[PDB]
Amino acid sequence: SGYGDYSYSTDRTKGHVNQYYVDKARSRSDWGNRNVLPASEGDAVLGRTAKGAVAVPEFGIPQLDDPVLGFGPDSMVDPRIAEADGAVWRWDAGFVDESMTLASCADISDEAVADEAF
Amino acid sequence: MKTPITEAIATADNQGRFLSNTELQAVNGRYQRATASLTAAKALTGSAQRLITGAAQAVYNKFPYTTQMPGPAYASSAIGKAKCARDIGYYLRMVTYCLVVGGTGPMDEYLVAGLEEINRSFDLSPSWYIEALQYIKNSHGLSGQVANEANAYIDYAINTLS
Amino acid sequence: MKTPITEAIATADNQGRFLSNTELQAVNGRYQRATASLTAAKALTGSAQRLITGAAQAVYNKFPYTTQMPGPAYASSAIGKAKCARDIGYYLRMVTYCLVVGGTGPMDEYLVAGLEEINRSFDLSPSWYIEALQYIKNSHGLSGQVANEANAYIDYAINTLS
Amino acid sequence: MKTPITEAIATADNQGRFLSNTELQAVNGRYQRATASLTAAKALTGSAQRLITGAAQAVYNKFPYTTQMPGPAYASSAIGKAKCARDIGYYLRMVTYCLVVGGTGPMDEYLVAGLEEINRSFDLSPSWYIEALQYIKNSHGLSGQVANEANAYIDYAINTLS
Amino acid sequence: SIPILKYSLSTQNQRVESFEVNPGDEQYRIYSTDSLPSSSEVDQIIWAAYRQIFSEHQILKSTKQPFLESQLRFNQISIKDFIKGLVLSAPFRDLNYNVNNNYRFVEICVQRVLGRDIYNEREKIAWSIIIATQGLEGFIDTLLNTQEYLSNFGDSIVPFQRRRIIPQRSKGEMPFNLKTPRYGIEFRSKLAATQFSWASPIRRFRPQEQQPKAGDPALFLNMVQEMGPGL
Amino acid sequence: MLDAFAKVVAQADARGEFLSNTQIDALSKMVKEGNQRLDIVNKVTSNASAIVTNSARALFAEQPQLIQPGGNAYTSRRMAACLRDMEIVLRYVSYAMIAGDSSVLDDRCLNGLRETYQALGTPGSSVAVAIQKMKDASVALANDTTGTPIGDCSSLVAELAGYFDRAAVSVV
Amino acid sequence: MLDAFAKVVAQADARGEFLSNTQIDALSKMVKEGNQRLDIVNKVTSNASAIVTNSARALFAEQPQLIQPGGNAYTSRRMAACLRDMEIVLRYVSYAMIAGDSSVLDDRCLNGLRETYQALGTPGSSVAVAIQKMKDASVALANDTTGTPIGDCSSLVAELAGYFDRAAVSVV
Amino acid sequence: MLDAFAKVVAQADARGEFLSNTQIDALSKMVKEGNQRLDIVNKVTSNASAIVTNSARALFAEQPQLIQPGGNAYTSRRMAACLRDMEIVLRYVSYAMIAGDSSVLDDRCLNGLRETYQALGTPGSSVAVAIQKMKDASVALANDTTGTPIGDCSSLVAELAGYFDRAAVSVV
Amino acid sequence: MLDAFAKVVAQADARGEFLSNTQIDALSKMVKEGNQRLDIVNKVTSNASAIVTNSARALFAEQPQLIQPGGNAYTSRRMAACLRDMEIVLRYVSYAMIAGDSSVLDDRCLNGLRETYQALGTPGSSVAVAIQKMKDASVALANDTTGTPIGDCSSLVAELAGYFDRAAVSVV
Ligand SMILES: *CC[C@H]1/C(=C/c2[nH]c(/C=C3N=C(/C=C4\NC(=O)C(CC)=C4C)C(C)=C\3CCC(=O)O)c(CCC(=O)O)c2C)NC(=O)[C@@H]1C
Ligand SMILES: *CC[C@H]1/C(=C/c2[nH]c(/C=C3N=C(/C=C4\NC(=O)C(CC)=C4C)C(C)=C\3CCC(=O)O)c(CCC(=O)O)c2C)NC(=O)[C@@H]1C
Ligand SMILES: *CC[C@H]1/C(=C/c2[nH]c(/C=C3N=C(/C=C4\NC(=O)C(CC)=C4C)C(C)=C\3CCC(=O)O)c(CCC(=O)O)c2C)NC(=O)[C@@H]1C
Ligand SMILES: *CC[C@H]1/C(=C/c2[nH]c(/C=C3N=C(/C=C4\NC(=O)C(CC)=C4C)C(C)=C\3CCC(=O)O)c(CCC(=O)O)c2C)NC(=O)[C@@H]1C
Ligand SMILES: *CC[C@H]1/C(=C/c2[nH]c(/C=C3N=C(/C=C4\NC(=O)C(CC)=C4C)C(C)=C\3CCC(=O)O)c(CCC(=O)O)c2C)NC(=O)[C@@H]1C
Ligand SMILES: *CC[C@H]1/C(=C/c2[nH]c(/C=C3N=C(/C=C4\NC(=O)C(CC)=C4C)C(C)=C\3CCC(=O)O)c(CCC(=O)O)c2C)NC(=O)[C@@H]1C
Ligand SMILES: *CC[C@H]1/C(=C/c2[nH]c(/C=C3N=C(/C=C4\NC(=O)C(CC)=C4C)C(C)=C\3CCC(=O)O)c(CCC(=O)O)c2C)NC(=O)[C@@H]1C
Ligand SMILES: C=CC1=C(C)[C@@H](Cc2[nH]c(/C=C3N=C(/C=C4\NC(=O)[C@H](C)[C@H]4CC)C(C)=C\3CCC(=O)O)c(CCC(=O)O)c2C)NC1=O
Ligand SMILES: C=CC1=C(C)[C@@H](Cc2[nH]c(/C=C3N=C(/C=C4\NC(=O)[C@H](C)[C@H]4CC)C(C)=C\3CCC(=O)O)c(CCC(=O)O)c2C)NC1=O
Ligand SMILES: C=CC1=C(C)[C@@H](Cc2[nH]c(/C=C3N=C(/C=C4\NC(=O)[C@H](C)[C@H]4CC)C(C)=C\3CCC(=O)O)c(CCC(=O)O)c2C)NC1=O
Ligand SMILES: C=CC1=C(C)[C@@H](Cc2[nH]c(/C=C3N=C(/C=C4\NC(=O)[C@H](C)[C@H]4CC)C(C)=C\3CCC(=O)O)c(CCC(=O)O)c2C)NC1=O
Repeated sequence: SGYGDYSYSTDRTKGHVNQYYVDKARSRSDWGNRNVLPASEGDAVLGRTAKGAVAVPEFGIPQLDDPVLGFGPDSMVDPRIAEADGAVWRWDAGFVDESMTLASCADISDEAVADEAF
Repeated sequence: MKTPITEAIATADNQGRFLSNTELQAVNGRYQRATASLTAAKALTGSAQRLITGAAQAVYNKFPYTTQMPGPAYASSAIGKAKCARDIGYYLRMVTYCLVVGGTGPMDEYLVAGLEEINRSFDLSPSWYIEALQYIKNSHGLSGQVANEANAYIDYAINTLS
Repeated sequence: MKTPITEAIATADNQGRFLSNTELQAVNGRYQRATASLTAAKALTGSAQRLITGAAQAVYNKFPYTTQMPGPAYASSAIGKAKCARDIGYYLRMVTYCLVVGGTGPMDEYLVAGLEEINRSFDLSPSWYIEALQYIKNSHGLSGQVANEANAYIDYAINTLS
Repeated sequence: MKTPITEAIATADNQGRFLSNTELQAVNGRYQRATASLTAAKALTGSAQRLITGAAQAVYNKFPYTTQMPGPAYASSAIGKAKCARDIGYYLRMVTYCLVVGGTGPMDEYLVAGLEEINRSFDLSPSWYIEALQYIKNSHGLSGQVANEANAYIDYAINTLS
Repeated sequence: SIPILKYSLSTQNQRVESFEVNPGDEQYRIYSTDSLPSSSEVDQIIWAAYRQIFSEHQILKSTKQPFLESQLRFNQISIKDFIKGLVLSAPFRDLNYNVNNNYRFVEICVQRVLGRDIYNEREKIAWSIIIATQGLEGFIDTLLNTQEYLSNFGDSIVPFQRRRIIPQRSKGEMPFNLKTPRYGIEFRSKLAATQFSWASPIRRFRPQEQQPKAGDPALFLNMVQEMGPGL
Repeated sequence: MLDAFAKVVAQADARGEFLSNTQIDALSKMVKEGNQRLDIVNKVTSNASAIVTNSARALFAEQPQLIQPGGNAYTSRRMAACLRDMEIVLRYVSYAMIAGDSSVLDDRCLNGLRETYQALGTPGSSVAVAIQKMKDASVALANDTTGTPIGDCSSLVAELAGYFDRAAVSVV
Repeated sequence: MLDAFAKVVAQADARGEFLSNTQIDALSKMVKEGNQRLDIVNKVTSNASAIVTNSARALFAEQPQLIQPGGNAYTSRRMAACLRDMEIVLRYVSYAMIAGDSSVLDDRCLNGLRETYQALGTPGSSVAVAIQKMKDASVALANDTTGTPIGDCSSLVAELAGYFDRAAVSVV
Repeated sequence: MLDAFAKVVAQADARGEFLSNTQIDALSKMVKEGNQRLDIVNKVTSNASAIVTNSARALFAEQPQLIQPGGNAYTSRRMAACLRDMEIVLRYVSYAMIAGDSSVLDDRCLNGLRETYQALGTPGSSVAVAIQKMKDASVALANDTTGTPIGDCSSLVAELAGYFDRAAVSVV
Repeated sequence: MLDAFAKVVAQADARGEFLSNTQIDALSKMVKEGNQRLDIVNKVTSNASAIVTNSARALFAEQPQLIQPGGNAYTSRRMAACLRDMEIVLRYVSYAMIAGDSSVLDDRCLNGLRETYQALGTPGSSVAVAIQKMKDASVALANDTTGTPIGDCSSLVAELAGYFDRAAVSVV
């Protein structure tokens, strides 16, 4: 069908309904009255994070070349990482909720819950 | 932390007051000083692997009993030498963090809080790390106020170790 | 007071700690800003006698009932006009003190502490002084960051009056 | 509140003691005074719509700049006149509540707590309400100790406004 | 003569000692009179005592006591006597005491004077009896004379929330002014003249809250782009 | 609490990693707009009283159920509580503006605020209205060119609006 | 806390209403029985020790499982706690009697009392028994004609019994 | 808190019972091993530093994910927190050893400890490992015959191991 | 406390005087030596441990009656009290050095110090010796040219020595 191909499914646009109070962000005055915040990093302001900070290149230089000492694939995740980016508050975009995660449901290989179940 | 930014925010929040022109000048003084200390941290990062091994060798030259005395606290075997190089890397990394933050915020958070508890429990003397820090202070090859920015955070760690 | 100097000393004394590189940058930011605010205070000092009478006349033009209504709170007689010019001089003098100190230290010490007690007991409205301060903010004839230094301490007093 | 009843209960509860004959006489003095102040409140309720508009007109006659000066704080337009009559009604209603409670209980929790804040934030002088309360004090048409009961709670509000 | 009944301890941050030689910026500015303050800084000490014991909220003017202040700056009373004057103060006795039972009021007074949370429910139930049988005066005397208050604040330091945040971490414990407001979920529905308990968000036809997309020119807003100084 | 420099420092520490050179340019361009960052908070601080008072005035002009008798702003003390609640948020947003990130805003202003308003019976959606009324009032004031040199500071204005948005959805 | 006058004052304020003349009729007849109201609280106050002691004595004569070993009144300190718990309720009922309504009884005596006894393991039904034993002891004493002029005060006696009933069902 | 004598006293009080003669022999044989009870806590107290330090050293030799960067013992202050957490448990176990029962261990050491480690993100199973590494380090040291008359004290050693087990399952 | 700018501001306020132009040059030349003022306190802060330790070591080499048994430094806690007393004075002298005047030194360090040492039995003349031993240890270190541009800062060195002298005569 080609590259630039129209689909109703992929049309997030108010062209089929004429809601004329909805437009692309444009003026500097638009941040106070109509627009809220980018919902992802592709929609972010040029060269800044989704929250408005300058984007930094995400990775450093590994000190301490060592398999037993030194950071590796076995190292545990420091809890202050999620605190630094603000993912620990429920009003943050990256706030994880584990109550509806697939990981929270019961294993079925476990014989115990299976016989409890049948 | 003890960034100038957080220090200025804490006083104004403790008055329960807005950010006056007092705190803005305190932030401006951090800003016009960062262009000297960020070059210091960039220079210390690239010079790191030389400085770590040089400091570790200077410690063994100053205290040669540390490589010969048997025991878990000494660098007599290979695990002890690896742990010693790891500790010198920790100190240099904290110095580079304090350089780009501005002020001794990271190293009070990571190094000095509970340090002599570690040195007394794991039975290791603080004179070794002083000798290691003196080598880094003497041989980073910096000058101007770049060296002044580096040596302040070096001598802070020397003062807390002594 | 709320000089940057005293603010930096108070935090370090409250840790019970020496003056680190945190507070030295806070002092350095006051130092490299004073060369703009001292010229502002020198300019506001020489322009003072014009600005006082201009602000007092602007208050009477904005609120003409203050010169006609009889009573001790109003500038209907000569003692009231003298006291009004005295009060405008007090506000301008406190602005010039805050300019050379750096930060709103003097005017919290002298003006704003207990001010609405005075305004309620001696029965005088704070809108008159707001109108007087707006004239001084509009007609000091400064520009660049000199005007930025003046207008910060003007608008501080406007905010505490409102 | 500051009813005599609650005042007598608070002292006895603060001793952790029963209601002795001290507090019973304090309650009895409220009881034999209420037959004078309840007639005052009944008379002020029926005379209310006249007194509100009379006080609002007296304020505009005393301060005629309030109807001519443009701005949101003044009674220049219709919404300002409606809000002014609303405020005079609030003051008269609080006086009538204090009349049958006995003592300044309602108006301290409703009017005077945080009133200086409202008058400074919303840019309005307390002399207008003093002028309005003087009209109500002069023209309620009461006499005997009925007028004595009314004027005490009028002058309480005048004292807290000044 | 009815001693106070025993409760068990819990695990809290202040029961353990922090190491922290040379602390960070989460120190809460110990406001002592042994630093010899000026008339400027005694106003800050007075304001911090108002902020700790009263909320940020009753630092209105009908709540301010000019006379404990004038006796504090003449060295007639100490800071501990100033806190005792503020808890037994007259706006505190109708804006925090008449709107609680004895159980919520004791956790208010433990959180704001002792600078720590309760240990469990049994501590609230245990200390609740002193208020009823001795008045607020007896309760605040036996609270201010504990070893816990004297070992931490003494007689000359404004109390504060002791050891709120762990020092690595950003998110710490909720501040006690936000954790316990003036009244709770009880007492509010009919007695504190509060109604409807919740709020659906405000609906409107001009939306004002839409997220910008990836091709909008507002993302590329810019001005004065190149200096082009000289030749 | 953390500022924007200490945040990437905590990221790099919790991974034991030296800061790469590209992160140093990411920090140098935050240093580059230091004066423009300071001008915004200076302009907000100089107008803080008129921001809160005009936003509060416009709130009750369109939501008159709050100041009428029975409302949750019908007192002089509930009204003074409301004005001072608005100043709190304006204070902590300006703290987060010079910090560079919203740690101090999230940490000691917004944490537990929704539960507080639910316990008090305060309508949180009307708080959210007043926060966005302060937001556009401060944004239009931060685009004023009086007393500043000629230039671009639009990305900082979007960053400032983000903090008001974060405080607005945290209270409903 | 509120008394009976402040209660309708709050009613009339929360709808912004002037007090009608009929409500002034309703308040003046409360003023009319002031001496008879004061006469009761006085008789309860001068007999307060014998009320609590005789009611407590008659409670364990018919519920002897409490003072036998293992019971929730088998100590000298649990027993002194029980007597002082009964004095608390007798105190706050007499506070509500001169207030005219049960705000101070509900507010700082009964709020959270059922949960307290459930946390302690105290049987709340036996507290409810002791409260009604104080109730009839104080009611029969408030119908004594010694030291008072001859008249009618029966509606006030029913109002006094209502507070004891409200405290009785509040702790089960 | 209670020791072993006060515990049977509370048992006998809460049913109002005189202590039988057989309970007096049960207490006399606790008196009989008093010197042997004191020797154990004396030997643990004299080696308390080397117990904690060797157990902590052997913990990170086999769980090296804790002291590597990102771990919950990667600081100098989290590490000093860990050593001092181990000394706390060694202190309260030795308190319970001379008390005779685990009231003071359960009451002001273990109550709320699992929830604390869950709130901090500390792995409680690795705390349970370190507690059992202190356990047999102290048990093998309490079976040392230097400085004591030679005799039997094995039941006391099992009682000492029981407290370490109780503290171990209390924190997972 | 006051710095040097706030001191002339208090002088000018307490007679209601505008600041003359000559006082503005007096303040501008204090601004002129700001970097040289900061270098001194930076060099003192970087050597603060070796200042106190070497001065204290040289004090007991020549006054050995203090550390011998019976002396006022014969303990480990009286000795640690002495070292920490010397750090206090070195701290507050450095505070006064960046303040420009000795208000914070006189106000919260030296006020009541002579009476304290008289109440404790501490010999104040030996404190005065140790203060002057720290004085030239810091003065000879502030005339070091390593890490600074070569220039004149001698009047600031005399100002620094004045604070040590003021603290020395305040303690006898
Ligand atoms: C210069 C090398 C000298 C030396 C090193 C050595 N160190 C250890 C053990 C530890 N060192 C630390 C120190 C830190 N850990 C940190 O995370 C930080 C910064 C946040 C510091 C400063 C700690 C906690 C330990 C114990 C855990 C570990 O890392 O293994 C050892 C081993 C000691 C022992 O096994 O008991 C050595 C040998 N010692 C020397 O001999 C060199 C001179
Ligand atoms: C613009 C003039 C308007 C005006 C002035 C007026 N003021 C007063 C009286 C006082 N003003 C003050 C204010 C200060 N005193 C201070 O020392 C300071 C700074 C530290 C301030 C801001 C005080 C204390 C008084 C009372 C004592 C006094 O100075 O006389 C009066 C007299 C009021 C009276 O007599 O009751 C007037 C007339 N009023 C106007 O009408 C002008 C618009
Ligand atoms: C005599 C009329 C004068 C006048 C009135 C005026 N008032 C306002 C605004 C407010 N007034 C209040 C005062 C109260 N509210 C209460 O609930 C109570 C008792 C519990 C009092 C005393 C408040 C809170 C406001 C702001 C909210 C509101 O009611 O609208 C205004 C409007 C001011 C503005 O829009 O900023 C006016 C005009 N002003 C005059 O000019 C008359 C002389
Ligand atoms: C625009 C006004 C809105 C409003 C405000 C309102 N708030 C309260 C009560 C409280 N608000 C807080 C919030 C904070 N306290 C803090 O210390 C901080 C700093 C981080 C915040 C954000 C708290 C704890 C309370 C309860 C304490 C108190 O009583 O003041 C009230 C009620 C006041 C009262 O009932 O006495 C109001 C009215 N409510 C509105 O309707 C507006 C939308
Ligand atoms: C007739 C005796 C009944 C009884 C009483 C009993 N009560 C307790 C314990 C408490 N009672 C309270 C109740 C209050 N405390 C207050 O401050 C107020 C004022 C509003 C009231 C109504 C509380 C808080 C406690 C716990 C505190 C305490 O320990 O005293 C006890 C137990 C005492 C103890 O266990 O040490 C008893 C025995 N119990 C009965 O069996 C009778 C029916
Ligand atoms: C072997 C080390 C293990 C470990 C320890 C660890 N603990 C903490 C933090 C806390 N531990 C407690 C526990 C107690 N506090 C007490 O007062 C008592 C006495 C009854 C006990 C048992 C508490 C309250 C804390 C939080 C307070 C604090 O911050 O210190 C920490 C974290 C310290 C920090 O984050 O700053 C560690 C690392 N963790 C491990 O990984 C080992 C298994
Ligand atoms: C070089 C050591 C000299 C010395 C010191 C010494 N001092 C003390 C006791 C105290 N010193 C102070 C002084 C201060 N306290 C402060 O908070 C401040 C800050 C402004 C100062 C300057 C105080 C209050 C005491 C008493 C409190 C205490 O006991 O520590 C002691 C005695 C300690 C003791 O007896 O336990 C010594 C030995 N004494 C010498 O001989 C040296 C000359
Ligand atoms: C005392 C406290 C204190 C401050 C308030 C700042 C203020 C300040 N800002 C600028 C300098 C500037 N300030 C701004 C900011 C703005 N310009 C605009 O047109 C917009 C309205 C607004 C954006 C938010 C810009 C954009 C520049 C650089 C000029 C440019 O390139 O456009 C300068 C000159 C130095 C420079 O070139 O950077 C100063 C001193 N600095 C301080 O020390
Ligand atoms: C010092 C504290 C103090 C008090 C205790 C009261 C007591 C008091 N009560 C009455 C007066 C009265 N007291 C009562 C009450 C009673 N009569 C009975 O027969 C019943 C046993 C009981 C009902 C509960 C009645 C009914 C009257 C009015 C006489 C009547 O009309 O029957 C009077 C005479 C004044 C009057 O006529 O009202 C006084 C002084 N007043 C006080 O100042
Ligand atoms: C100053 C503090 C203080 C102490 C530490 C104790 C120590 C102590 N223990 C024993 C006496 C004893 N101590 C022990 C204990 C042991 N023996 C062993 O072989 C095991 C290694 C260990 C078991 C845990 C035994 C078993 C006896 C009695 C000897 C026997 O019958 O075997 C005695 C001699 C008195 C007696 O016969 O009971 C003393 C003084 N008493 C004190 O006052
Ligand atoms: C980060 C914290 C911080 C500091 C520590 C200072 C340090 C500092 N000092 C100087 C600059 C200077 N510093 C000194 C001071 C001295 N030179 C000597 O030879 C003596 C040993 C010593 C006297 C006490 C002098 C004298 C100058 C000016 C050079 C001269 O004219 O001689 C400069 C260059 C700028 C200038 O020319 O003034 C800087 C950056 N500034 C800071 O921001």
